[PDB]
Amino acid sequence: MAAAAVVEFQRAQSLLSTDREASIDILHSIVKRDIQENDEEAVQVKEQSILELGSLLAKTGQAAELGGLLKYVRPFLNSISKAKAARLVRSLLDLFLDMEAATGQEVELCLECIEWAKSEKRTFLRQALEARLVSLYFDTKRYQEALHLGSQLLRELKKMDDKALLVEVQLLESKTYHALSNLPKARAALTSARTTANAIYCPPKLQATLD
Amino acid sequence: MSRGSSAGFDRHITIFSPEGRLYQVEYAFKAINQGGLTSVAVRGKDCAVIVTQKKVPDKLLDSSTVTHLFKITENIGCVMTGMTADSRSQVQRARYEAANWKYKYGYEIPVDMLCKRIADISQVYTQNAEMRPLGCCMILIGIDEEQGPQVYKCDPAGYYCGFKATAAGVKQTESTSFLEKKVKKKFDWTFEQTVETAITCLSTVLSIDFKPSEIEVGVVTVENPKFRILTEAEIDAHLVALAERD
Amino acid sequence: MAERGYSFSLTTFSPSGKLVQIEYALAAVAGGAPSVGIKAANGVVLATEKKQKSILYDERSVHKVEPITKHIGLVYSGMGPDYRVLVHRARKLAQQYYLVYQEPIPTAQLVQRVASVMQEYTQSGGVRPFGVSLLICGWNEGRPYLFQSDPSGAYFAWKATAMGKNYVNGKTFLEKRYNEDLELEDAIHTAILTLKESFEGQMTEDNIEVGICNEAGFRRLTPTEVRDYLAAIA
Amino acid sequence: MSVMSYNGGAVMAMKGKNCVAIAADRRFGIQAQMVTTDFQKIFPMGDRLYIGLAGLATDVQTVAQRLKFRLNLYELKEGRQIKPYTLMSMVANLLYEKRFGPYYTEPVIAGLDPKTFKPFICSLDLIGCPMVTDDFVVSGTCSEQMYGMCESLWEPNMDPEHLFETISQAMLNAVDRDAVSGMGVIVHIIEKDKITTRTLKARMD
Amino acid sequence: MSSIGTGYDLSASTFSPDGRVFQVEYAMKAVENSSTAIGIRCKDGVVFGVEKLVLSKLYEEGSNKRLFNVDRHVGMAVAGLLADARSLADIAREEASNFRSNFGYNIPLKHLADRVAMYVHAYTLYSAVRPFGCSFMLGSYSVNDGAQLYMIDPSGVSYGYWGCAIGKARQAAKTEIEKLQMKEMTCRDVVKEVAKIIYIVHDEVKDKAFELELSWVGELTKGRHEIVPKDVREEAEKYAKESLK
Amino acid sequence: TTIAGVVYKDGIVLGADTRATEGMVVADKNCSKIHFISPNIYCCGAGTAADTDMTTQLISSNLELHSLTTGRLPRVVTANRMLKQMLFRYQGYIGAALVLGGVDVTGPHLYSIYPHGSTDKLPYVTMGSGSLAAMAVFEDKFRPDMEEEEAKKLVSEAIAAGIFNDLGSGSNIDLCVISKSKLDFLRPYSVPNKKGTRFGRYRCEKGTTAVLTEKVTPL
Amino acid sequence: MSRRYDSRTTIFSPEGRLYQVEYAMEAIGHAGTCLGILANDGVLLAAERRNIHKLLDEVFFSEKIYKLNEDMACSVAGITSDANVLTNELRLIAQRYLLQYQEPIPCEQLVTALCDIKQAYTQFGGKRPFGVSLLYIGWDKHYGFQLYQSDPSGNYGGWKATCIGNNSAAAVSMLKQDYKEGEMTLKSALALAVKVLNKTMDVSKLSAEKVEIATLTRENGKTVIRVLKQKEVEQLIKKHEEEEAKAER
Amino acid sequence: TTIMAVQFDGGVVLGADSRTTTGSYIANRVTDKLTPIHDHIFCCRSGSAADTQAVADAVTYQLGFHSIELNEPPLVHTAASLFKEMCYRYREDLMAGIIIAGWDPQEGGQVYSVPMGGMMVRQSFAIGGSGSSYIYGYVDATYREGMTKDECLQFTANALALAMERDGSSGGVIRLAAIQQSGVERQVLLGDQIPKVTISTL
Repeated sequence: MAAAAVVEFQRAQSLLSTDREASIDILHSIVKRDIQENDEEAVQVKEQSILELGSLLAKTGQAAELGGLLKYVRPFLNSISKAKAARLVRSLLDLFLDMEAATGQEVELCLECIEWAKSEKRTFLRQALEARLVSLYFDTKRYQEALHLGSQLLRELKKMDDKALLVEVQLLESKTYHALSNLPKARAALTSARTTANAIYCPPKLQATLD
Repeated sequence: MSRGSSAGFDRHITIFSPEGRLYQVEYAFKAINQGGLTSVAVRGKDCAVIVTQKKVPDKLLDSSTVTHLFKITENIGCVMTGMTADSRSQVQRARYEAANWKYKYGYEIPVDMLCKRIADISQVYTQNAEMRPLGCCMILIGIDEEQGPQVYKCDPAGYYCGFKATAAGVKQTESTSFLEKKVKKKFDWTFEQTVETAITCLSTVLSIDFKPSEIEVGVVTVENPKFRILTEAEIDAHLVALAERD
Repeated sequence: MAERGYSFSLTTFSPSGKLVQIEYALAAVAGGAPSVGIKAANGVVLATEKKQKSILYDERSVHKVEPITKHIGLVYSGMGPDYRVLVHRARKLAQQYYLVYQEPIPTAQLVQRVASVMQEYTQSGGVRPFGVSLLICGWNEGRPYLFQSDPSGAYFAWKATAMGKNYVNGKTFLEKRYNEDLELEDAIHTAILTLKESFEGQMTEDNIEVGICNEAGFRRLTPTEVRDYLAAIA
Repeated sequence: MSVMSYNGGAVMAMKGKNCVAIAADRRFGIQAQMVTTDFQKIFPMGDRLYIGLAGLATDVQTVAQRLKFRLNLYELKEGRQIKPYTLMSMVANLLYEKRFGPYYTEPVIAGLDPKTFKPFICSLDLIGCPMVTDDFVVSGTCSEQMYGMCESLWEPNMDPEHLFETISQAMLNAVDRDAVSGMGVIVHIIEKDKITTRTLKARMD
Repeated sequence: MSSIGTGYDLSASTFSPDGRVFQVEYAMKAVENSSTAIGIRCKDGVVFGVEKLVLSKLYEEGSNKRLFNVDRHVGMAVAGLLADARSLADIAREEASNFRSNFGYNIPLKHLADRVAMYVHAYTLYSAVRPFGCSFMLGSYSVNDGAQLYMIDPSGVSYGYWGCAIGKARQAAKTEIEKLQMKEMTCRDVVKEVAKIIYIVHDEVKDKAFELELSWVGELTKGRHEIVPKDVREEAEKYAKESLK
Repeated sequence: TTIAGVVYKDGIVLGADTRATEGMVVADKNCSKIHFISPNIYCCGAGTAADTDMTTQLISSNLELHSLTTGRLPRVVTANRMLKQMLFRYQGYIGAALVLGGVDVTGPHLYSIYPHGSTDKLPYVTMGSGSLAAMAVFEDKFRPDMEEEEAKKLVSEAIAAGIFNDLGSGSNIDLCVISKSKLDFLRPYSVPNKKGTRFGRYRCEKGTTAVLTEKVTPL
Repeated sequence: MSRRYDSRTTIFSPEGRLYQVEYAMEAIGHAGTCLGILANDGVLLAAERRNIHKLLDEVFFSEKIYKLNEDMACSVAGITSDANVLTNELRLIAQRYLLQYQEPIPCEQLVTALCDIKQAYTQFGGKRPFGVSLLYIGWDKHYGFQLYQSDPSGNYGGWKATCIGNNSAAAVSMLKQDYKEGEMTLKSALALAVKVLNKTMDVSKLSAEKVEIATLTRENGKTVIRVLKQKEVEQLIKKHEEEEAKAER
Repeated sequence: TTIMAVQFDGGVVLGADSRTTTGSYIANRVTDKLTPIHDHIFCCRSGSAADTQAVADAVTYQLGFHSIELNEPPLVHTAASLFKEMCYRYREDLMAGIIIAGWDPQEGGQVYSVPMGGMMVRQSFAIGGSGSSYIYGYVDATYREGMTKDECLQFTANALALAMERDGSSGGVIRLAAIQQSGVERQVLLGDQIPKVTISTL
């Protein structure tokens, strides 16, 4: 923002060539300039600022550091107050899931994003975060934990039956509920999924997974 | 039926209709094809070029006199496509609008502004039932005073928007399709290349290939702001160039 | 002009209680490309999708979002020709108000003034009633304003409304997601969702335009920013 | 807001400031030429009911043009549920006098008012048909402009309450009436809160 | 065309499915029904020729004026119905009259032809007034273009011509002009030749007699537009009759 | 009377002005804006009669508003120069306005002077009013036809203060209006002096030697 | 124009009342109920706001009730586009009369002036009348407190309690029985007003957004025009439901 | 007010223009450029009082602006000269300075016309008008010999402008030169401080 053309481009190169450690310092700086969203001269810089943060991970693969840098990203996501927020978080979350720096670290970061997303804002932002969080919970084999979080999605969101993110959260739930070996639940979750799935605003991929 | 059904008095004069536009307005689009002209517009980065068919229906014409290229100002040049009756009349209306800016402003009108004042003018005709909309469209070229060479076109119903490439004619949809592939494959634009894209596209769809006295090419270059007629010798030069492309 | 002219109205009532031409006009606004306007209550955002479908439009100028003056902007729905006069008209009005107040035209006031001219156009002959719906945004006097102006002349002040293709679906989503006095982030996000509700106008950045009004005036957004907001919606 | 001459049997406006209230003090004077018969009739008028605009000179066009201006202020006040800004009304008046072309009849407007929903102090005078006049200092105006100007500097209490400004002002008006024929003929002092108007009518010939 | 019982051919602020008004086309037949006006562009001036039909044997030249002198260097030769010709004459005279007086030089024709055709066309657009069912030419000698001749149709379309004929035998007249070189030939010879084409058009078994009005704007008159001098006029007609036979 | 100046530097205007409008040496207005922001790239300086000056600028300003919005490209200086010349001459003018017209067109910065008649002219630095000569003597030498912009802000503050202090055409404070080409920079303190009245001890009428007379509600 | 597109839009009928005007009454019916009731110390207007949906910024005070002047107010029932032209002019004439004359605007004066413009359209011009019937509430120093109605043609009649909108016929009939020409205080008058909205509107629970009551009362020697608050409207509704249960069984 | 001289050549034309505009005593404008345009080939210079002249130029420029587009080729000089005159006969009590019309037409490319404050349009081999030129009014005619050549004419227009500036107090001393040809208008600014100014009386 005051320099996501100068400082951010250099940081990206340093992340590919060498290690994230050098980059930890730069990462703090760029996010702090980005905090001011701007609405009258935001321009080309803001669109890049938010994009690079999302693209940052898996340029050196799994590290302790990969998990760590991310925490700075958490204050930025919240502060900006734009639509473009949804995109960044979802991205940044999916990449850490792929490159595990520790299950413990990954669960903390998604839990915090979600808590903030539940407070005010929108149903759309909360849903992307939760798919990341139930999937982390399914694989770790904490089936019980997934059930809790999952239930929040069913109760509130039903009203909307046109929601594309929401099919993905709920099919990961049905599967977890199968593993848990509570059969009523397995059907229940499917019911929520299919209602929202019927909508014509959901890609062929999403329609396919339902089945 | 449709395109000839009463629902108010909207197949007679301008008022909306069951079709979700206006019937009278649609005849004014249909009207472009009748004239028999087809144009290709390319925007360069050293000039802005329009090539349109020049309607020659006698052998007792002097070349200079018979044209559709008109000088609106010493910054803007145009071609008229559609019905020729409507063409002369719109051009005289534009000229008063160009002149009106010309005294007040103290400088040459922007291509965008010229198109905005005329576009609105074509809308009055369209809004009114007192007169029918224009059977023609004016497609402008000119050096914009900082944006660069610019190509704008105003509709026969009068709405204008900017273009990399435009086409209007007998076959409006097909010329435009031929034209996007020429832009995609990017030979780049010099004086000669951009003129060359423009003529070929007009030749390929209709499937003619012209004499230089049955196409007209008009440019506004950054050699000077004044609009010029290239005349047959230079128009012939461009025709020969089209061979063994791209 | 050089003729006798017309003066007879093209609209006659009905024993229904309707005016016939405005109902045909209402069909034309629906046939447009999605245009949404929401007053957040932390700024006003007008977003539209523009059917170019070839991206052979070198517009760095005119668009479906065009600024009227420096803290008013306009977005339309339907057909382009009717827009062209209304956009010029609005700029003229902006100029009239600029001379006396020297703070450019306020939104509540603008609508009344456009509404009166629109009504004549129905009421009189040699002119016809529009079939465009305008969404007017402004931030002036430390309050955001969003109004919708119908092709008859009518004006209603909305918190969030939709027009263009599949407006019925749009207005219903808008009630569920958007509730009154939610944040600038929510207003923008649902705004881009309505466009995504049904697109089909070539998916490239230069095929959507947003212009935002806030405390510092009005500017239209670069097409690249607009795409980032879209990217979130699947 | 052009009024015929200035002869209205009194022409004087003073506006003086505090941080807790702002005050506009006015002749309540009416009746053209030296002879008066009356000492009552509106001259300062509430237009948002919490801002004032004062139009100054002869009675007829002073009341007439104010009211016709009030209708344009009102239009803007009406539509939105928040009322107009002082700065935008300040150029509006400037233009209204300007509409009456070259070799115009002289009014002298005084606007006193806190700004609506952006809270800072405002005092301004117009005269002739002139350049923009936004100040945040003090303003005194009329044909005996110098005499008013003295007083407008004189009352500012930056820290006292609203009440002390009134009692100071009563003496300020009186001393001014002994100095000119513009002050006096009854005096109306307006202390303006932002939420309402308080009108006090002073004892003084 | 169509013969719909409400509009399209009964109005002219209404376009057909194709985009055309039938009303201008009905008017276009009118130039064909009466006698021709020929006009050829030289480069020293323009020579015009209209055959005026002797309908009554108790007329004199200046009756049913088909030849107007627009200014003192601009001509107008019309063919078709004389009432629409008069209107067109009146507008042309005022447009030419302001330009010499004010500017001080001869009018370049190409703009003038466009303006007058704008007038024709503006009326076509309207349903409250009529398309003009005359075809007419304007001719001028200029010091910016030399000679120019433009022909404007009942539709309001303007094209320049080296040599035109509009009337009841366009095809026979245009062709005779094509054969001859008059395009850049001297005005004096042209006078004889324009008259001779009028002689072919005219029939002694469809017409009795005609009275020749030619108009000079050329080297004899020193660029001044006058209706043909009586001696010259006669000489040119004399040649026209003699040379056929 | 009044005090207005411009200097030609990297961006369109550095403007200097007194706030005060005085008729000879008596204040009519303690503070005003003599160099105006109406747009943010077209700025205009004023001198002479207040009324004549305001209308001439405002009329140009309205025409500029249309070009700016349609093009989305800058305001046109020439248009502004021509417009005040024809329009105010037609009116025949109430007195004289020396006006400093200024906008950056598409090309370089153009500053113009509309004299006391009514004209469209081209220089590059203008000073206007009875103080045109007074404002000029500093401006013409320190500015040597383009200088450092930042240095120009120090220099100009110094010149502007000199006009205020040595020449009695300027009460209260001095205002500087800086535009690079869309900037709106205002600091009204280009002179050091107390802005209004000073009351360290508060007596402006002896302690309740007069009392409050009536309170009413005018609903 | 053309004479085949003319069967005379404007003409006189032998039944004496224009075709387009009867056609316009049906349109008035469609829009929601707007009523005026007299008090012996005020006059008030009660109308249902066009908006009923969640979404509304609430930039106008009420879409139907326009505060025209400091002694006059009107409500519209009918075409909203048509409403905007009449209400803006109305705003200007009512205001000029109170302001200048220092004498509060009569409804009877106001209507005759506006009706001239409406009428011109019906007799000549080839035009058509306005889609609205407007109910004026005010106080003048002449007759006293008043209520006026105007119609598409430019026909007026002065009532003292009248209702227009849907179930008009039923409403006026109810109004005849309980109110004649003056017997209700400002509070009973307001209770009567809520009662008429109740039967006629579908929702009988109402809301402060759904209905808007604006009162005009002269208090403390100046004539006060005020839009009531959402709280005040809500308190009147809460008081009215208790009384509704008891009144009709 | 200004100092203007424009001399007609048998070659084509040369212009010479001020550097200062002066009011009553104080110099209003300290850097002078005059090219009010009626067309891109034809130009006029606003001589004598700026205002009186400029408004004539401006009405003439609007009709000629219209005209050049209309014809298709640009206007002729003689067309512009009749229009400058047309205004000036009416508003002869409100303008009485001098208008200097010079450039290329299309009917010969060699015309200089003078429309005067007492009115007449005639062609003359040299003319000087304005403030300081009136001093030298008989003289500018005197200095040349009829039908002089392009190079010699160029030295004379420079030299006579210096001698007029020296002579009146309405000019400065910088000679702004303009050479007009078939080409276009090309302008050159020849400095002053270094070359010699005409002799001055003891």
